[PDB]
Amino acid sequence: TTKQICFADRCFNFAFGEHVLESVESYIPRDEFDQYIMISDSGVPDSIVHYAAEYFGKLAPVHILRFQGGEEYKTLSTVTNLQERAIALGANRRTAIVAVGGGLTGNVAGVAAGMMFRGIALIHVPTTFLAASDSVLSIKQAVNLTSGKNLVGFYYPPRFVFADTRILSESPPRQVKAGMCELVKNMLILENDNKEFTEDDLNSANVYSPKQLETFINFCISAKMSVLSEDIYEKKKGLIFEYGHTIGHAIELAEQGGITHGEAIAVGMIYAAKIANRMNLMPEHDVSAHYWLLNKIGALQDIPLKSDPDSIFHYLIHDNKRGYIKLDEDNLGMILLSGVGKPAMYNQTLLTPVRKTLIKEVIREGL
Amino acid sequence: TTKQICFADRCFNFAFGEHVLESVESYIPRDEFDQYIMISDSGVPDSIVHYAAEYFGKLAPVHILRFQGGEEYKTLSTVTNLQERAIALGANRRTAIVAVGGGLTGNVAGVAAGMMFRGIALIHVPTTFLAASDSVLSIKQAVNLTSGKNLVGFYYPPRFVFADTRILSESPPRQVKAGMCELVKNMLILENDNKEFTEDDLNSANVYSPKQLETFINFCISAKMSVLSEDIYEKKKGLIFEYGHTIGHAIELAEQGGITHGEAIAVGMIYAAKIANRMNLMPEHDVSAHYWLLNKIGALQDIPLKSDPDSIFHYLIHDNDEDNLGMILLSGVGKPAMYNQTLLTPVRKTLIKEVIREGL
Ligand SMILES: NC(=O)c1ccc[n+]([C@@H]2O[C@H](COP(=O)([O-])OP(=O)(O)OC[C@H]3O[C@@H](n4cnc5c(N)ncnc54)[C@@H](O)[C@@H]3O)[C@@H](O)[C@H]2O)c1
Ligand SMILES: NC(=O)c1ccc[n+]([C@@H]2O[C@H](COP(=O)([O-])OP(=O)(O)OC[C@H]3O[C@@H](n4cnc5c(N)ncnc54)[C@H](O)[C@@H]3O)[C@@H](O)[C@H]2O)c1
Ligand SMILES: O=P(O)(O)OC[C@H]1C[C@@H](O)[C@H](O)[C@@H](O)[C@@H]1O
Ligand SMILES: C=C1C[C@@H](O)[C@H](O)[C@@H](O)[C@@H]1O
Ligand SMILES: O=S([O-])[O-]
Ligand SMILES: O=S([O-])[O-]
Ligand SMILES: [Co+2]
Ligand SMILES: [Co+2]
Repeated sequence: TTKQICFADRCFNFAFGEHVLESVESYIPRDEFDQYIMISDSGVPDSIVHYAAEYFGKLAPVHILRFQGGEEYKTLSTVTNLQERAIALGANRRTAIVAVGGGLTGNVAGVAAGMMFRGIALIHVPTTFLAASDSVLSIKQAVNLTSGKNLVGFYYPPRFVFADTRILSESPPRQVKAGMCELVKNMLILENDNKEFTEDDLNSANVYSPKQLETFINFCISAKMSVLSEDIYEKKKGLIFEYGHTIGHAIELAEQGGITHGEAIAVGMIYAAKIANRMNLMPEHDVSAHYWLLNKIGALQDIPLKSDPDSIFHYLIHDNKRGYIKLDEDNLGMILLSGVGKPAMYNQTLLTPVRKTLIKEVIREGL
Repeated sequence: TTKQICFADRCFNFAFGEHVLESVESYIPRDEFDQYIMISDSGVPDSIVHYAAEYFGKLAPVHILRFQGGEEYKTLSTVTNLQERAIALGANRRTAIVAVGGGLTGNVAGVAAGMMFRGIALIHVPTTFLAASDSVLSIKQAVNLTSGKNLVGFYYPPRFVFADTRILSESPPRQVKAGMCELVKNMLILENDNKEFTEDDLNSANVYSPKQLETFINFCISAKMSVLSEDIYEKKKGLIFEYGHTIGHAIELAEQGGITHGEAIAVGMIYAAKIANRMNLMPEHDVSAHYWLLNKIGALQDIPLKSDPDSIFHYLIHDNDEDNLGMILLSGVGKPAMYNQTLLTPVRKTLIKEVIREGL
């Protein structure tokens, strides 16, 4: 399957299916690019990297560039070293950067590619379900400073995306689960019949076929791009993709790598639902709909939540990776819903002011 | 004097005149920014930096960040250090970065600003005539890699530009000359029968009044923006502003700091003219016209072609088919030579080499 993705007038083909890469030659013009610089963080399996390199190798010479994985090395310094090594390989304006990995590699490679010669071709090969169904459906690129996550970056589209659903289907279930959390976020925030699966197709093991993941990817493409095609910077209606993220991101920091992003977000959406209900915005049945879908993917079942309430609050009021978290002394802005499919508006924005009372309460009581 | 500059849909006011910073409260609202991080490389006279801090302070807290100047330190690593320090000072989405310096400070602060929170306000206070009349009239931002110049960057527009013509009138004459070379380049590449100055107004000592510099800046705004307003990435008709730069960049490298960028460009334009002549595009008179105008500004005076042709040609072939290199050429003054729907004309490497050998 091939979908045409467009962020305003910046379009790319997102091909996804089994052995898409062995069909790369059908998607990229024979002499589009004179060289492939393949970029992959050190945690990506070598078998995926070497496999991708052999197929890109049918079009033009490929070089493989690894770098040290982990959020500690997701920095402009890692980017510079990759750009230097690329130039030392003879990279030029006709080179494409092929990012082979999850979202960490996507971001690092996207910052590299968006700056080299003021911007060269970026091709995504997402190897995690979260990268394939969420993070490559965003043109934000960012890396970390010592004082914060994703503090430096910009907006930069790819030229191509290839998601191999056989690779995704063999990925770790805890990682599939993480991207399934964001998929269930998409189900709760936006009205849909434009999905070719039901809640019956969700399972709590997070083990899916290549074809089921293909169908999930298609739904995420439709869902996200229905909003981001027009809101490319994710500053308006695109705030909706931050449902569950306000508290979720703080919990994610507090747990210091103990929980996945998707798990933190799943918990963050449960909190948002309870808050919207405690504010009279959302009926109880809609809150129960959050628990019902999240349990279907086994989201809340695991979840080694080890941090204290005060540490979660600390991370929340000291956070800068989104603008306008703390409105005034008493209130944080949150993306809340009046119901499944129904974002709550406040003053022509998706940020509803929420009293710190309710936030501390839901955090302390947990699940 | 204020001109609205528009890169497509991204506009800013460019204010320029004497003691222009004294009137800052007339351009930027009070509410607008919570804070000003004023960045300047170590080579910028401290008096200018403190002077600018003083007037921005009338609006909001200003913190000054200095960084080691020079092309060797114009890197992403300097940018990161500047960003981290700005974060340590409480920089946020409502902070403006104020770049006080020449094109080097502009580019370093430009990249810094373009990346923080994925883009905060950039404010230029250009203190060299080159920056005021050329580099601030481009949304190109870039820094260096080990392997070469300006290899990493992006396009990012500023929110305001303030050029104090008094400061510029007192900058070193060799620095003024460098920006006058790009002005001459504008004269040579665009047709304009309605300039507010003539060739008689150009001098070789490169000493001008504040008002004369304001007139040159205005000329440069009209000239570049007549093309760049539409061609924002400088990839189409905006390639014209690279006239003299193909051999220029390489001369500038070969000389190792010994000549300015305008001087290198000046020489690169003469070689481009000779080239277009040997290729039957340019009459001999237009070639002399290049020499004539550049000698008006003393462009060829402090020039040491301390270099052999071979050093120049090597940097040229290492600069990012096999017998040709593309050049912007002209058929005559004000007359860009088109080739196959583009401003890039293939030129034989062996021809380039022989013109360089022959010299001025
Ligand atoms: N990347 C681009 O598209 C682009 C375009 C134009 C310029 N630039 C960069 O700018 C540099 C050249 O620009 P420039 O001529 O403005 O010089 P510059 O910024 O390199 O300045 C040269 C020297 O002037 C000092 N200086 C600044 N203001 C002064 C003043 N008022 N009086 C005395 N000294 C002063 C220093 O900062 C410095 O030691 C190059 O590195 C060039 O790449 C880049
Ligand atoms: N661009 C955006 O809008 C955007 C969106 C969401 C997330 N992100 C970024 O993505 C990162 C998280 O992304 P992620 O969840 O994809 O994980 P990740 O990139 O952090 O990868 C997680 C781990 O899985 C490895 N890995 C990758 N593919 C694998 C596979 N098939 N099998 C086994 N291991 C594999 C990695 O090397 C790694 O150690 C963060 O840096 C985040 O901010 C960016
Ligand atoms: O950083 P680059 O791509 O080398 O571009 C710089 C040029 C950009 C252009 O707008 C200006 O007219 C030129 O003098 C200037 O040298
Ligand atoms: C920050 C983002 C960008 C947005 O596009 C995604 O849905 C989110 O899940 C992701 O965390
Ligand atoms: O976490 S959210 O729903 O603002
Ligand atoms: O130097 S230019 O004329 O390509
Ligand atoms: Co998320
Ligand atoms: Co120039």
